[PDB]
Amino acid sequence: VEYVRALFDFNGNDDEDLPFKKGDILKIRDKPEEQWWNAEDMDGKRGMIPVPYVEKCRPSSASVSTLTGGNQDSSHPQPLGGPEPGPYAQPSINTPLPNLQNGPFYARVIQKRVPNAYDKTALALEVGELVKVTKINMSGQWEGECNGKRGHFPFTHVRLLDQ
Repeated sequence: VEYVRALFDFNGNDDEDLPFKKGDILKIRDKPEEQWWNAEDMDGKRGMIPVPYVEKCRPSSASVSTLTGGNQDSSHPQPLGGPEPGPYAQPSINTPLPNLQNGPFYARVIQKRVPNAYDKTALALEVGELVKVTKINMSGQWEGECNGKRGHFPFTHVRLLDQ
C-alpha cells in the first residue's frame, strides 16, 4: 500500500532522485504520477523513484519471487553483419539507450516479433503497442517491461510518448 520495496536496484544520482540498492524500504510521501513516486530514504532523504523498480508491499498470491534467480546476462545478437552501431539516418538521437533512459515512461514499439519470456526473456509485443522499459544496465542491450512480460530489445524500434 504505502511503503514499497525496491528489489530492482536504482542507484540513481541527483537531488530529485532516491538511489537505493538492497531491498530498501522507502516510505511514500507524494505520488504526483503513477509511473513515478516521491519516496523517502530510511535516513530522511526525499527523492523520486521509478515505481516499476518496486513491488508495492502487498501480499496475495503464492511465490513472491518475481524473478529471484533470472538471467542478468543479456541475449546474444541475432543479426549477422553488424548492420550499424545505431539507428538509420536519424537527424535526432533516438539511439538505443542514451543513459538511464527518461523512463520508466511509455515507449511505442513499432518493430518487434513474437518471443517468449523463455526464448531469451524477450518480452512479447506488436508494432503499434507500447512497453514501459524499466531495467537499464548497459547502453545497448537492456531489459524492459510491458504487462509484466519483461525481456530485452533495442530502442531502435520505439517512439517514446509524451509521458
